[PDB]
Amino acid sequence: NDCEVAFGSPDKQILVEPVFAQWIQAVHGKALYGISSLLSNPDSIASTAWPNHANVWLPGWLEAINNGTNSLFLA
Amino acid sequence: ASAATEQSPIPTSFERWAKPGHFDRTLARGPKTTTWIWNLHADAHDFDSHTNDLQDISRKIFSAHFGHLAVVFVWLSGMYFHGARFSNFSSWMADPTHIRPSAQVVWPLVGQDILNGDMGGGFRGIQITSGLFQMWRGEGFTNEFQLYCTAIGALVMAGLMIFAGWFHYHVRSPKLEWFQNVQSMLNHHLAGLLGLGSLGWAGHLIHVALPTNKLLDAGVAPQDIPLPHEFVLDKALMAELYPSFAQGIRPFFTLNWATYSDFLTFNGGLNPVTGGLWMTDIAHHHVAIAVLFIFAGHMYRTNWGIGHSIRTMLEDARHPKMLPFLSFIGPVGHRGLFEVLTTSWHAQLSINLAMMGSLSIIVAQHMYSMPPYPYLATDYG
Ligand code: CLA
Ligand code: CLA
Ligand SMILES: CC1=C(/C=C/C(C)=C/C=C/C(C)=C/C=C/C=C(C)/C=C/C=C(C)/C=C/C2=C(C)CCCC2(C)C)C(C)(C)CCC1
Ligand SMILES: CC1=C(/C=C/C(C)=C/C=CC(/C)=C/C=C/C=C(C)/C=C\C=C(C)\C=C\C2=C(C)CCCC2(C)C)C(C)(C)CCC1
Ligand SMILES: CCCCCCCCCCCCO[C@@H]1O[C@H](CO)[C@@H](O[C@H]2O[C@H](CO)[C@@H](O)[C@H](O)[C@H]2O)[C@H](O)[C@H]1O
Repeated sequence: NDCEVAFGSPDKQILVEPVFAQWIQAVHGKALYGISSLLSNPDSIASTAWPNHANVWLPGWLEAINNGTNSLFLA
Repeated sequence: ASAATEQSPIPTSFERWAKPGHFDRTLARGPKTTTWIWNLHADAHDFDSHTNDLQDISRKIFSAHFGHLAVVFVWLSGMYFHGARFSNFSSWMADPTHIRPSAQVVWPLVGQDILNGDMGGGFRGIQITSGLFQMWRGEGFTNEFQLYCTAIGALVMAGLMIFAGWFHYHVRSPKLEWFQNVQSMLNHHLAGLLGLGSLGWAGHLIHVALPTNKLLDAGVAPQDIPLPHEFVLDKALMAELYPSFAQGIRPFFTLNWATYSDFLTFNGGLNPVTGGLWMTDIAHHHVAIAVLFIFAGHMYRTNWGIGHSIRTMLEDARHPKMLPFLSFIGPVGHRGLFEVLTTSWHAQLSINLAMMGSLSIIVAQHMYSMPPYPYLATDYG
């Protein structure tokens, strides 16, 4: 990447995305990426707690993780 | 044969190349671990450990010196060839204030030709900071063909230097009595290497460099300048530039030296046009130090009675023959030091490395403040 940027080619850098950690960011309810995973999926088994519906933490926690101004699960 | 000092053995064999560690007795054992690989290059040149005779070591050192000179001539050939093929020397010769010296172009490979910067004049290359262009301008070069000729001459000298090192070891190597002739060596190096070398360079300056630089400072274009041999050939052209060349080499023998005071100047400043030292003042310097070094080369007794013996001068520098406050060095003084310095190569190398490094530092401190080449001080890189 140094030799590409120095030789005037920032586009030829090898940029590998952290897709596993981006997906773990998505399984907590981060809509920053296009991954409708567990808590990112609003009517999922994990989000709803189907028999119980007692996750009373879910709306408050997704108000904070989607809030892109705190440090909780940075992009 | 001419001095009856050679007849060296060590026949040029090829088989002795596929047996690394042949020089050391434990290095030619059989590797075993990896430390042997690193030990091979840790004392490869240490000829003192290999054998025990001083004469064989001296012969090896002499031929190694020749091979080193060959390597340096190959490097010089490469620098002159780079200035003669991959350089903007002619462009810089035209405008040496707006053109950036460059003697290296990069091949168009991966991202790689970005290092070829615009050097002025449409030349896409790398800006060299070695001072080769400023040196060639002061020596008298105007076109690249002269640089190519110098490159070919240096390559020929390199081949000649690798033949002199093979002939002075594998054919006719000197005896140890020849190496221990420090009187003769000092006489010749002081009078023939330094003295005659600076005398020959003063001749070059007076007949090639001073003409070319005078016309260059006047304003003449580099290929409008006559070639150096015309400056040597006809004295009318050279007397247009200097009016002291009309009396030829007559005022020198009749000791009328102030006649020559227009190309042997003693100004002592910087040329306002170029920025370098006064070229006439440089030529006068080389004439004076040639006369000094040649005269210094007649100091040591060699085969004719007159001279000094360094052994006598060393052995007499001792109490009570010293200055009274310098008399703390005792009644032996420097008595055993002539036998230290004529039997130890390491003692000589220690002194010569100290003086060579100190002199390189002196060179560094004298060439920023007295810039000795044209358009050198303004190229700050
Ligand atoms: C016909 C060519 C030829 C042949 C067949 C020999 C053969 C021999 N020479 Mg030699 N020699 C030659 C030319 C030759 N020489 C020339 C032209 C010189 C002048 C420099 C010498 C000066 C010389 C000395 C002083 C000595 C010999 C010795 C020897 C003998 C031992 C070989 C050895 O040490 O392994 C070495 C195998 C090598 C491949 C050596 C390679 C090193 C060379 C110089 C290249 C290194 C330069 C390097 C490339 C510079 C750039 C560095 C780079 C990293 C940037 C051997 C029989 C030695 C001896 O008698 O042993 C007891 C001895 O001390 N020679
Ligand atoms: C005192 C000696 C002395 C000085 C001051 C100079 C100075 C100069 N020479 Mg040089 N030269 C000399 C001796 C000297 N030369 C000898 C003995 C020879 C023959 C081997 C040459 C052959 C020569 C050539 C081929 C060229 C020059 C050129 C030049 C100019 C370029 C800059 C330079 O070399 O760095 C400055 C040097 C020094 C600061 C120290 C010089 C080192 C000498 C060898 C030490 C002599 C010891 C002596 C006792 C001096 C006292 C100690 C002192 C170091 C304090 C410059 C004005 C170049 C030019 O183009 O001219 C315009 C050029 O191409 N000279
Ligand atoms: C740069 C170079 C080069 C070149 C070089 C050259 C070119 C050379 C030379 C040269 C020379 C170097 C020349 C010279 C000379 C000389 C001299 C040194 C002289 C002298 C003299 C004298 C001393 C005189 C004497 C006398 C007198 C005194 C008087 C009378 C007469 C008589 C004669 C006797 C080469 C290429 C190699 C390589 C690279 C570098
Ligand atoms: C510093 C240095 C360098 C440089 C060097 C040089 C440049 C040099 C040199 C040198 C020189 C500069 C030299 C010289 C020489 C000369 C001589 C040695 C001579 C002589 C003589 C003679 C022999 C002559 C003879 C004659 C004739 C020819 C004939 C007639 C007569 C008469 C006598 C004249 C380098 C960088 C590379 C490297 C580092 C170090
Ligand atoms: C001095 C003795 C102390 C012994 C203490 C032992 C620990 C006691 C553990 C108490 C655990 C309470 O955990 C139990 O969690 C459920 C999860 O639905 C709570 O249920 C909650 O969920 C709903 C969502 O539907 C909320 O709207 C509501 O506020 C609440 O009812 C129960 O009200 C509580 O009974």
